[PDB]
Amino acid sequence: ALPSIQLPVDYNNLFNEITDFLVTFKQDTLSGPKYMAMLQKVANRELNSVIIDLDDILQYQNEKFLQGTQADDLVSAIQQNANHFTELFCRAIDNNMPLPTKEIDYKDDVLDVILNQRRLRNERMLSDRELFPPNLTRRYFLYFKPLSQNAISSKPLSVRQIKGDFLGQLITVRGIITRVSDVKPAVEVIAYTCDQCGYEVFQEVNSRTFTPLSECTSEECSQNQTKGQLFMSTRASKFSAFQECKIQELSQQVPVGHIPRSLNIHVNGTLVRSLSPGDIVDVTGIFLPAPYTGFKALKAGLLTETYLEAQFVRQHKDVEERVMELITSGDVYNRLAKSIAPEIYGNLDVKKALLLLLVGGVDKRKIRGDINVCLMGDPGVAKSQLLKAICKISPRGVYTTGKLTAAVMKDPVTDEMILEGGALVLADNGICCIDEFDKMDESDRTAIHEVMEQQTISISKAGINTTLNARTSILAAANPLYGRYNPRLSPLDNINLPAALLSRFDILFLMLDIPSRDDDEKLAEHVTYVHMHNKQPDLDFTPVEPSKMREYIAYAKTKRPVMSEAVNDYVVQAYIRLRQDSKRFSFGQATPRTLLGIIRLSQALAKLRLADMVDIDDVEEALRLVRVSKESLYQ
Amino acid sequence: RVTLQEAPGTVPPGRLPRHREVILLADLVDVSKPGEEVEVTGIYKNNYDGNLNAKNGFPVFATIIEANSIKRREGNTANEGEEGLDVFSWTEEEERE
Amino acid sequence: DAVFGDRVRRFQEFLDTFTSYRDSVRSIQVYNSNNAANYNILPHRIIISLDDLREFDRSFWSGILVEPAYFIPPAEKALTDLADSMDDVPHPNASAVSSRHPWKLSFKGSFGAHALSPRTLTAQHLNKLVSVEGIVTKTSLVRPKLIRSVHYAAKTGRFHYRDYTDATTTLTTRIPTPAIYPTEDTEGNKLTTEYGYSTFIDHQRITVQEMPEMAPAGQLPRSIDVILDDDLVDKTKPGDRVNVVGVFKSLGAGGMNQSNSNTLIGFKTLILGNTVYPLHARAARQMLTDFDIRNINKLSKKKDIFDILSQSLAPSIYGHDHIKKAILLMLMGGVEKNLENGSHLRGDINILMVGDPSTAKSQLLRFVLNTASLAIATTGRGSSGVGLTAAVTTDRETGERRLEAGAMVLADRGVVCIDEFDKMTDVDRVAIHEVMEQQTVTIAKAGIHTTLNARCSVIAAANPVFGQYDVNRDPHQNIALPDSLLSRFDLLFVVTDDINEIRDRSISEHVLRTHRYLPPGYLEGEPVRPKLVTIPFLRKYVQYAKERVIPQLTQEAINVIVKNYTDLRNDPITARTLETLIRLATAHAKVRLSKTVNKVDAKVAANLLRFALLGE
Amino acid sequence: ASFTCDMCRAIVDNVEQSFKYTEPTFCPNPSCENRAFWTLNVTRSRFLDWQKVRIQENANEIPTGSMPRTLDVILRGDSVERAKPGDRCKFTGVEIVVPDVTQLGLPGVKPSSNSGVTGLRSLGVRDLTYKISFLACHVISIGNERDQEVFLNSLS
DNA sequence: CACACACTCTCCAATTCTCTAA
DNA sequence: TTAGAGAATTGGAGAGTGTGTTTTTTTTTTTTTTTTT
Ligand SMILES: Nc1ncnc2c1ncn2[C@@H]1O[C@H](COP(=O)(O)OP(=O)(O)NP(=O)(O)O)[C@@H](O)[C@H]1O
Ligand SMILES: [Mg+2]
Ligand SMILES: [Zn+2]
Ligand SMILES: [Zn+2]
Repeated sequence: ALPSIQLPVDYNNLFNEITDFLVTFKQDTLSGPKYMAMLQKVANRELNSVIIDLDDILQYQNEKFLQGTQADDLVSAIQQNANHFTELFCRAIDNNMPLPTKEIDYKDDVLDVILNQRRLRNERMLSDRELFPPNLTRRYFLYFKPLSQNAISSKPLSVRQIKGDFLGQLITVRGIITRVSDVKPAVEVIAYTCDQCGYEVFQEVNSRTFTPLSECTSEECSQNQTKGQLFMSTRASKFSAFQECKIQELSQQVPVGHIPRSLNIHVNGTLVRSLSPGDIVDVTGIFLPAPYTGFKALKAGLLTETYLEAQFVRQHKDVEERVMELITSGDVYNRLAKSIAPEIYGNLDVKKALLLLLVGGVDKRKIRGDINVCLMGDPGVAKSQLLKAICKISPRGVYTTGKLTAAVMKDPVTDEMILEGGALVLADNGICCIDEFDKMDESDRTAIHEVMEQQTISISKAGINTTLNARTSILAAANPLYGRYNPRLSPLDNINLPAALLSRFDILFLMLDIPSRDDDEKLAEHVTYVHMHNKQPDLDFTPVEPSKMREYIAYAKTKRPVMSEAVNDYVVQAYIRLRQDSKRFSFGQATPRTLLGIIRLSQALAKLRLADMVDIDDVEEALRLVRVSKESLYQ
Repeated sequence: RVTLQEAPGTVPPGRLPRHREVILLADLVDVSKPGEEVEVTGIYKNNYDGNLNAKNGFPVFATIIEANSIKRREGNTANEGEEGLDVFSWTEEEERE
Repeated sequence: DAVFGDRVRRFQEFLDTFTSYRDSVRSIQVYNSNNAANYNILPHRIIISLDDLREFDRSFWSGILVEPAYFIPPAEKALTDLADSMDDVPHPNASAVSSRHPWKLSFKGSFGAHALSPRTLTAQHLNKLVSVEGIVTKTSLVRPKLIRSVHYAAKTGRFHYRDYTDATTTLTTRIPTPAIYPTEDTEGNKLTTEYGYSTFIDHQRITVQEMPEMAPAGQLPRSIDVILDDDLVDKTKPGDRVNVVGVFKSLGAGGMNQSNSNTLIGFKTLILGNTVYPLHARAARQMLTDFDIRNINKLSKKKDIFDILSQSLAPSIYGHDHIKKAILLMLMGGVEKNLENGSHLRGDINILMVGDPSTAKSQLLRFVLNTASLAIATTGRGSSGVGLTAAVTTDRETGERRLEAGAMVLADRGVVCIDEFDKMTDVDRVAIHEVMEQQTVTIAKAGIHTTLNARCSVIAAANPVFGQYDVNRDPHQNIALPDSLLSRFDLLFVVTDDINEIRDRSISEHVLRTHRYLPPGYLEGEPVRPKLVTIPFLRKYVQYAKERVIPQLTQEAINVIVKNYTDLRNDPITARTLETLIRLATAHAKVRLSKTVNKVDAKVAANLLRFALLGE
Repeated sequence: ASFTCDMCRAIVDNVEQSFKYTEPTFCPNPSCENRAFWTLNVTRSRFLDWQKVRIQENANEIPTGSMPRTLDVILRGDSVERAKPGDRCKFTGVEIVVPDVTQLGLPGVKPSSNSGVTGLRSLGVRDLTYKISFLACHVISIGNERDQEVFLNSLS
């Protein structure tokens, strides 16, 4: 029924060690007491959570052992049963917290009034010719931060390594955050007002559910045998921010033939919204059973479900000068292009085109400034790795296979609807990298058109009559039917994209896996090195770092260059000849889309050289990307 | 029990067929096969049940035909000369004929 | 009280006599004291020989087998009281002192009539210690089960405790404790629950199914549910062939409760598992002796080995030496490179045999399926794209959304044998691309969003679209598949049954010798119930060549590989085909038991690929 | 409704019915301590005819082509079957509130599972919640008798 | 199982009714 | 006629008894019909 046992712990000792630690401890070895100074920030309301570094308590115990006084192994208590010590540290803090030194503007808070009226009522009663639960007045959240390696809270666990033997302990868990709740208020202390006796009473909640009070029990209500009625008041309740998250083990950790298991993480208080889905993270936390309550507790039996209370969070992963440190090296255009995907060797004009997606043309009023590029031709050319490199390099980039539109989605996961924003809405004011572009449904394919023509997508279901703004540059790639491209034939013959779509790109670029003894040796020597030496081979130039490349581009974009008179004079002198030669064999004719294209391309080159406007030494290169693309369609 | 539905040649087109629960007791069980046009004589009855009163929100009673005989609507049916529960039965004065 | 306390001293005298059990207890205790306290941890479990116990006291041994709920408890108490006499440690921690962590028994050998399977296990076996043999399915998720709660009585300083009882925790029946914590003391003090001083044990439920090979005519496989706990948890995964020892036991009221009116339903029945032994022979790996190692090493020196070992694959199948060579290299698969920037390179050789009917395509898939350490059979019509990848389910123990593994996930680090591969539906073939490219499957259904490992080598068989290979038509006319999927295979062998008087005589004599086989010890007409190696040795050779050798690619082989790649490409060959040459060369270097890929390995890789391309 | 007391065999009659089925709270015989255990007399009790018809806002009226909003209309007596699906009708009658009767403690049924109103003897701790419905007294549609002896009397 | 709600049973004392003397 | 003591009936405390509660519901295969393939 209820026997009792001699455990080698005494919480009266350890409460004395904890209060003795808090008042005494200073990290003066960094050359007043650390936690006293911290508590002053709490008392002045400049701070809302107290982080206790377990690595400090070692230095406390080390100093006390060096003084020859045997501190009572406190870290080995609070790793081994962390939950109870959240109560002891809050008691030790409250007993020691200093009076405020800055003005609070006290009477803006409700509890300062309620508890004062409760104080005065007790004096005016008790003249006669705890006071309330302390959790109600704790304006701060306590968290432990675990040991760094210098011990079980140090070693990060995969989710399957967390056996039932770990329950109650402080642990560290490694994984991806797979999903996250919206933040909701949990109650901690519920305040009620009695209608008749005019007296406040508090219920404290420590479970997934609770039962409300309804009938008054204040001294002056029960003494007057008045059946007072209690009503809940949210204004005087204490809530905490609660957010539930799910963590999954990493693909490296799963043993051969198993499935990636998961834990529920509960994050409470100031630590909330520190987790985002797809983070790889180490969460340290207190591992616990969530006990079923009410009828389910009987039938569920001894089989407790479980969760982790978050305590601290470790993510796994000068600007204004660094752009000059690029510029003052010179030849920025060719070096930035050669620095797109440096692992792919050759194909320079493609890299020199793709760079102009990142930078883009200019919008006007509306008229599109965004640039559309379609890569084309043989498989094994690594177009997917190049699209992937642009997805990592580009600001606001999104990779998405055909293997896409926004739509109403009814009961995803929780039993509620959402208007889901497709990849073309994820790519707002950025690059949409659509790989396997021809493996697409007509309902998505014809929704590419409205992103071109209207800079938007439209919805027409469940009464949702909405348009979503969706300005984005499209990078596309496609692969040929019959396994290899036929040089006897057009792109229109090898690929199912119609000219009414295919001719909407500012650049279409045919790139091919052409066999040739030297070119095949140059490729095969690179591949056979990467099987001997696990890092990339010697580039024989130094590339721009992607972070410094992004930092350049964000600054280069906003300069929005304007026309100079010789540009508009010159561009017609090319365009007319391009029309005249298109008069004279596929579909590659000089549409006005190609005039607009040369404009947007020349704008993207003008941005890269950082000026208010630029001379036609620029424009002549934009014409070369187009001219080389057409010669690449023929060969 | 037999769920009995309206005959699709009497159901007005584009409007739903109605049904009733029919109950067959001793010696009437196994008399009709799913998909026959059947003619029932019986007692139309009703009883309380809470599921109606719950979902419909009014004091409304379910209804049941306790069957007392069954006939199968074979022959030409627009015919007064063909009495009885079985139009292909003969009498002794008919077998002799 | 009385008989329990005697059976305790009766088992204590066994542990004193067979001193190897004290030595095993000592070995566990010092190893845990080293790795936990002085510096990955061993369970408090001892496997006793049931044959030592038979010879010490036949009346205790027959008690353990026929009345285990009365003889295993005092035997585990005797073993626990032994380990506490041996245990010494200065200043033990509160969780150790509070642990409720006694010693558990496990058993070896000689079960006799108590050796069973899911079909022969019968109500006459209830409450007996049984060994059951089967294939694992439906492993449920691990949950911690509460077995002791510790409480602290503030205003007194006493730690209280409560123990908990459930019909799957104990061998004997006890009044079931209701899973509710003490909130208030006997005196009326408030109680706080001490997690970490409290005790929980891991718990898992597994379904063990009859091996389909043993199922009687026209009957489908039976199954039993087995309960596993503490350190037996996750010692199994679905598709494991296994032998489980445990007490077969009944549960519940079985409709004897006036809450039910049916009177035809029966009691629930389970095995409480005491031990688990994995198998793979039709024993999950071969343990290798110093003699096995001597033979494997000495045999690897003979220049003919690539012929000796590949001819010892499927010796009943005549011809196809070049396909059987490719199968040997698929079994001794190449090395995987986990390169940075996500650049993971596959080690796994994929083989497609497309060809005329009756050429041993299916009888070489059924050979791979037998000789490989992990192999999963599938067929094109029998496979859904769901059952290849992973299927959504509810775990009936916990009421929760879960994935079951499909054939491509169960085959992780093994082989998938896909027969009838061209009969797969287009929607099911989508699932094969992901595994062959990315060695993984991606799930996005039911509010499960995940990536599963599927690091398996596909061997597949097909026929051309016209039932025999039409030599007057192109490969892309003859072969039904997208050329994208055909590029994910390393070796696309095309095979024909072509008439030739000497070959037809040669294969005809060979199958007539093959049908004349008489298995040793059978009678004439009784119904069944210069160098080659035996298949159990070939299985050891393959296992050694995967656990001991990881060849490094070397300049001698590079000078050959790029010479032969550039020759092939300058007169379907693509960038992927260079990586096939490196896989075949890395695989052959393992057959030679060598740490470096030499010029010989690169030449054999190029000849074997050139055979598959040109039909040399 | 009309009921007979199983305890004393008395009869109660003219028992008006709200949205829930309702037996008498007290026996009419002053010898009888009964407050329950009633049986219906199906001969003496009287039944209206009733029909629910579900109607929606007209497909030409919906202001922007949004979702069509619906209403439950109740027809009684002669007004039943006077409409048909896909038809266009004008109904006149009262707008009514219908209680969610399972929460109102209906004889022999479980409550179901937005916030209602509470604090009533018949609810105890439960909430009562409300649908809007219409109770139509008159119905008109806005959307072969081949004998001259009927047709020439049918015309004016 | 066990813990709230729904509902009946029973006892006890609180209030009002009724009679008597101040 | 007021006012105070003794007798009867009603209110409601509170003890006792009895009932219901977990809860899900997509997913994956197999089929049979329309039509848009
Ligand atoms: N080379 C051979 N040597 C010995 N037996 C052979 C040989 N080729 C085929 N057989 C036998 O022929 C039968 C059919 O072999 P099987 O593997 O089922 O044919 P398959 O090539 O897969 N033909 P199919 O199923 O029609 O596509 C089996 O009994 C084989 O053992
Ligand atoms: Mg076959
Ligand atoms: Zn009150
Ligand atoms: Zn009565």
